Amino acid sequence: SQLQHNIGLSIFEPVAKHRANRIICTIGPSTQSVEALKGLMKSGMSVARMNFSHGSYEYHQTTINNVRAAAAELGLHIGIALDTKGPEIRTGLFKDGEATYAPGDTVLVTTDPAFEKIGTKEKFYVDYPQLPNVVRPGGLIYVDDGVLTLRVLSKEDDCTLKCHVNNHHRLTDRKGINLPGCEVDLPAVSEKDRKDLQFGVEQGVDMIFASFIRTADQVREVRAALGEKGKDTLIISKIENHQGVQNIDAIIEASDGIMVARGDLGVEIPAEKVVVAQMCIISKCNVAGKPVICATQMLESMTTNPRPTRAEVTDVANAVFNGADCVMLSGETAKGKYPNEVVQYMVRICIEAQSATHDSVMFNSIKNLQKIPMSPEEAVCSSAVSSAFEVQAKAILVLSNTGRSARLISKYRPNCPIICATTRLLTCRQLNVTRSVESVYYDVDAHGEDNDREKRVQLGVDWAKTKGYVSAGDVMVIVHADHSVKGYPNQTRLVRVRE
Amino acid sequence: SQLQHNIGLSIFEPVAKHRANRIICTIGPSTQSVEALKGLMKSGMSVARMNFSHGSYEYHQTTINNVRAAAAELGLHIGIALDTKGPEILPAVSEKDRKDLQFGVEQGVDMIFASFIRTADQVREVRAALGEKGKDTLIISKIENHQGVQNIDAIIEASDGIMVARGDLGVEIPAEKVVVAQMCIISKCNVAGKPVICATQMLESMTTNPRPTRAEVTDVANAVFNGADCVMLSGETAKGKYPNEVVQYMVRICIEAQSATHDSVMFNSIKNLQKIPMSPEEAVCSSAVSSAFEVQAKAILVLSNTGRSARLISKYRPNCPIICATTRLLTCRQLNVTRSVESVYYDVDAHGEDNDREKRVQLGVDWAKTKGYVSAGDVMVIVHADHSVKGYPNQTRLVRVREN
Amino acid sequence: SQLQHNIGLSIFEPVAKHRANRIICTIGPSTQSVEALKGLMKSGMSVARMNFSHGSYEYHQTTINNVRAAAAELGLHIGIALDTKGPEIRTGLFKDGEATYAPGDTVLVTTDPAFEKIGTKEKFYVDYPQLPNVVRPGGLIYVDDGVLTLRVLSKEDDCTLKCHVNNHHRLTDRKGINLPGCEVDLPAVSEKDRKDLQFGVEQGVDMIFASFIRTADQVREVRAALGEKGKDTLIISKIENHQGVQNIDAIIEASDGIMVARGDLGVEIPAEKVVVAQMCIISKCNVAGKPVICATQMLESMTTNPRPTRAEVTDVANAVFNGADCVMLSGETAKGKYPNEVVQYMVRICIEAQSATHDSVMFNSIKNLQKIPMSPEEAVCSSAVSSAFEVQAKAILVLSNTGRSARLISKYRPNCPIICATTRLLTCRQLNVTRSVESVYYDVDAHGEDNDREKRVQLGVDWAKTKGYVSAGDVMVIVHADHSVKGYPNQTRLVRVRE
Amino acid sequence: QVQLQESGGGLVQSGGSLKLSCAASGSNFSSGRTFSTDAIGWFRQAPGKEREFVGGISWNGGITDYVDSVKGRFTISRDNAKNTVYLQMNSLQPEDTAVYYCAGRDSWYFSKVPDEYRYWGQGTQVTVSS
Repeated sequence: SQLQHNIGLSIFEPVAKHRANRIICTIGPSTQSVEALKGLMKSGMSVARMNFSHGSYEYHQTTINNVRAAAAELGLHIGIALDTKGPEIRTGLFKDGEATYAPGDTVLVTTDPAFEKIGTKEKFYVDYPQLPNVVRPGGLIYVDDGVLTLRVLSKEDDCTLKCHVNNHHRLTDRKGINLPGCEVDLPAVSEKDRKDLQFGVEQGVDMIFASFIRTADQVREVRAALGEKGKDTLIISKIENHQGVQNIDAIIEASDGIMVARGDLGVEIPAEKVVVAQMCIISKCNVAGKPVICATQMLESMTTNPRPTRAEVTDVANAVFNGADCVMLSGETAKGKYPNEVVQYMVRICIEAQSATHDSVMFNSIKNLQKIPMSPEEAVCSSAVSSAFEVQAKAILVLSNTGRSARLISKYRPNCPIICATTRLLTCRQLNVTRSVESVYYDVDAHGEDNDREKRVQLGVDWAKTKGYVSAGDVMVIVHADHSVKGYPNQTRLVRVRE
Repeated sequence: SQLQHNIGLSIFEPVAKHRANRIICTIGPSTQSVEALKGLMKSGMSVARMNFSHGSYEYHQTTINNVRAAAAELGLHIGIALDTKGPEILPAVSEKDRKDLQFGVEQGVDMIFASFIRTADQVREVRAALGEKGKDTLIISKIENHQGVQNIDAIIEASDGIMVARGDLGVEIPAEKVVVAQMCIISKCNVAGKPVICATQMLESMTTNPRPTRAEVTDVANAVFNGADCVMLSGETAKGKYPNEVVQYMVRICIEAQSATHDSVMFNSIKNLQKIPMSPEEAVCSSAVSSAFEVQAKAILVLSNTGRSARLISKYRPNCPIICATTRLLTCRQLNVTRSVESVYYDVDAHGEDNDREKRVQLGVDWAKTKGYVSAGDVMVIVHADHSVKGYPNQTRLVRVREN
Repeated sequence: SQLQHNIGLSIFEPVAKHRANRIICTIGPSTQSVEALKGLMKSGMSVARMNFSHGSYEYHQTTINNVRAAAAELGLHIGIALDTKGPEIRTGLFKDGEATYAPGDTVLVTTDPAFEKIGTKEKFYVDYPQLPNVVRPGGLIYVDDGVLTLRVLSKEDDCTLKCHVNNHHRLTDRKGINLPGCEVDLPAVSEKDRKDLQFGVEQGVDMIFASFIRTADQVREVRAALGEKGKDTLIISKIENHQGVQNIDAIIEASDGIMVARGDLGVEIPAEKVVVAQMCIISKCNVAGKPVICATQMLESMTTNPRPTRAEVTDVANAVFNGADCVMLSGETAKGKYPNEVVQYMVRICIEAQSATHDSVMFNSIKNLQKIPMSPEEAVCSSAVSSAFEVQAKAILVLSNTGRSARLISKYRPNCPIICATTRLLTCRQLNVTRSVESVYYDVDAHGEDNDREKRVQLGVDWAKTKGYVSAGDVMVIVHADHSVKGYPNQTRLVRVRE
Repeated sequence: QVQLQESGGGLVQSGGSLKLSCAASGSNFSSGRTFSTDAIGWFRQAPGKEREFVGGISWNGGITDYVDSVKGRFTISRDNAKNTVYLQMNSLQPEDTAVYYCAGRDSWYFSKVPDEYRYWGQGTQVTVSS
């Protein structure tokens, strides 16, 4: 029980856990150089997030090139992720970067591209061209996360409106518009979104963070847009409004993973609720054995200060305790004065929470929900984690070429590293968002074919021995596919490391 | 299992649970008025904290009289706590502390928040300072540095309660460590069956803004999940611009976390940690809570005079409110710091001695009826002592409430 | 839970279990014919018992040769057991087959090797030679099974004793006598025992039912008595006196299996306790993973009637519920009017009681006795049984050359058949005495070397297909050794039968 | 993972004073620990002996401890911005002659037990002649 565990914790004993959780880092001005990326990889990064709501294909090509380079230098396999800009009534490019609005003021809200950047305290641009036809005089316009509300007074012109400012606010370039009445009927993928996705498939990204996903049909649209040239890239649905919470079950089934965008959620739902919502979404994800990621608002203040607030640290630790596979930084590492240090703090938080969690509880919980009879595949992975606990194995080594098996093992949440020996680099890259997992590449072309699965097993055990997981006389658990399975691993082996 | 509970939570269902966690409020300029005190009380406060690091004896005498008055008007038993100054910027009881502690004892405070507690010897020095006139007042030891965490077990046996000053802890030890220390200390207290409170850095930004940050909110929720009996406000209610809204915010968070926690995990954990010949006291208490679960009782009425029983039933964390029918008013006030308890007072002088133990029971059932907990047809667990036993509860009755 | 199982039982539903307990038949006048034996085998015999208490090497040679011929005809592997006569006082032989005594008579008991076949109401022979020197006047000499008591009155010659009969009981022939008096200095293996053991070894028996086992050192003496030629033969210690129960822990450790002789036991200890001793012994054997057999007093009334009594049936049923591996028939099959019929009843009782047992209780109870960190060997076997339960496997197929693994899997008591593919016919025959196992033989010489361990797996799957156990679509659990180590199986796969 | 680099030993007069310095590079990337996360101890090994606790300082400097022999004479402080630990030694006496090490523990809190430290400086000779 957690209780017994908790009463046994000591602040004074060093911790000893090999970090299970994974860290996603957004790239931008502070971290786009190759030396920066190398320090980010050394100091814990598993996925590099390219945030397409800003920047040109040139800026993002630089990131892709630079990360592949730093990785190579380091001999790692780093995931690259594309975060879509997404359907969003947006507005920005303010003349001098900014405009301040006082209550009682009147302001022009235009859909003319001539003011698209010359947006002043009197006239600014809103990206939706149907706004004059959808908002009538009287209703409001929520600008910058419901912080700055405007009351429509008149349809001043064909594509401009004269509005009444409720509360003072400092509006910076490109802040989201959140029209309270719906019937906006927003799509799954803007025309920019689509183009960007082809750029991504064309450059070889490993996962899409699709933004503002509300229904399952839209995840399907994202898939369609990725095409067959990228039928294998992960789609990670970004849950950021109440619709996505509402349809979380359909969405989870149509996605490869989930991202809980807490600060976006926070504009429509109260904070005490957002807490609950995170517990439900992460746990559903756990049960589905899909990756789930906590994003918005993590060590926010560490963008400018050398240390976060305790409140923020507990916030991260909660995400871990709650079940999250990954934590993502967004601007802590993009524009921040302490990129590496914040990554290393995330590493310390992850290990502390991991050491602070009863190792068996999740295994037992997940196992009790499993309907019986289990499939063979399910049973193989379940009982591999169970055998691990029972013999006190120090590593599970799964040979998988797609990564399915390693994800199913990680769902059962063992208390040891999972090592995946794969023949595909894309699988190394994509496994970076699955808890406990580390991959190991067997270039078949440059070696045998390993039909007897033996040099791949050696590759795995060699990795575990050199990375401190396992020693002479330790037991390990080998999960792989037999000679005779259409697909999937169905064999397991309990081996002892030999001197 | 918590996992199964989580996967069926919904952000859209109104939540229906009676708040089991207790809020402590610090009093200052924004809240010393009797009207303002009444507002705190209506908006969920159960104990008033006096910070003896600032303010004169006259100033706190003012707060004591004002809380007693506003409480009297609302018909509530609010506790009063005296937060010691401590040897601040080494001994345990500063001379100032001694005079402050006797002032509190003479003026009838319910508990001491002993500052900078490092060894169990120091909490016993505090108990000595309290004297016989304060023999029965709660000593709540404030853990605010590494010796406090190192010696937490001795400090827990010697104290009545423990308070985690997480901001104070964060000066010597790193934040991730404070996270772990909080879980350790809360649960050590949970097992010990003694109240534990979380103190600093709570909704601090609400001191000046009308809503806090989401990180702050999960920090409070995470205290509740961690097992804490009470949360404490500090500047939020003393200097703050929104004292009433922040207490209400604490109430909403407490309820949501409570409804998100799995009802049986605590009970099963605490019970399985017990040794196999249980003592009859412990047995009656656990089995009452157990019986409450098995029969889905909506209330547990316990007849304690000292409140011992109420603390023990609380340790097993039942699903429903615990109504304590007591005859000592100081117990009404001290019980505001234990989770899920709500005291009803029976004046033994003004009403005939309830030798039968039967009018107190009725009093309790009527309280539960009006509050809204129990309705005709519902079951309740009644726990008291028999005509002849040695000063502790030993019998338990199961009652179906009837139209009356 | 058994309660929950019990209240769901129906007497009108046909049972559909595969018989897991095993039946040992002793061979005698009604069954020694090759045709009789084939009928016992078809009827469900797994081991043929030879009571070496009676019979010549020519007779037992004949039994041996006939059972091999009958098995060869039916394509079976039947185990042969040799039950020792043991260090047990015997009562010569009596002329005209019988002789009766009345209390108040005087009868001579001589040890003069003469009169061994004469044997009259007036003077008879006994096995012990120093009987005149040990039992002194007044001593109580109990014959048959304590049924008769005699009091030693006279000294007579160096060879003979005059005793007062305190009875009313008719003797049958070459009965045993168990005299309570001490200074008996009981041997472990008599000269007759030793030569009988060699005959068995030289003729190739599969197992010894060692008689009257009291201490562990006796079991070692028996082992010694079998030379290098007999190191592979199982010794099953027959527990038949109070000392047997006294030392059961040492004797279990030293033996390959235990036989609970309840009649023999009932002569020295009260029935009520025999019941308890049976529970104790059987369960300790289950936890040790060694076979235990219940032997005397089984369906004794069926030697001459075509129906057993209900209490007799429940006695058998109780042994199975208790945890017994095998039940053993004695006179019922040796000198009885209904040999095939009583074996078929044993088959029916086994199936009924196995089907009324709760599938999972024994697996759980044994698994919770296990100290945690389990050995890999133990982990592999227990985990294969839990896998079988979770996937609702219809068969476990283990590839074991000595059978150690098959016994370890059986110890965890799965609910489906266990098929053991061996390269050793001695193993096929010796596994006949463990619950739920069935052997399939791979002739290394006839076919390949099955280095891959593939032909054998096919042999096993094929078998379970023809046997009626599995159909295309069902799941099977396969346990074997990898091709990098030897000694014990450490590898497991879950396979769906295809056809 | 983290490496320590000592400087500052020598010869000094009875009653004089020296300043030992230890500079830190590197990280235990596995754990996310750096000099600024780790408590630091100072130990000394006098000729022929084992190696004894002198003083210790927690990660952020908020806690220090000293053996009685050096209390009032020695001062441990640290500058996390410069990745450096200092051991200031005043009123040095012949009994302080020894080789002196800094060591780093993977804990925010220090120990007096040498085996509980994870990385060491390579040691410097301090000789007090009167």
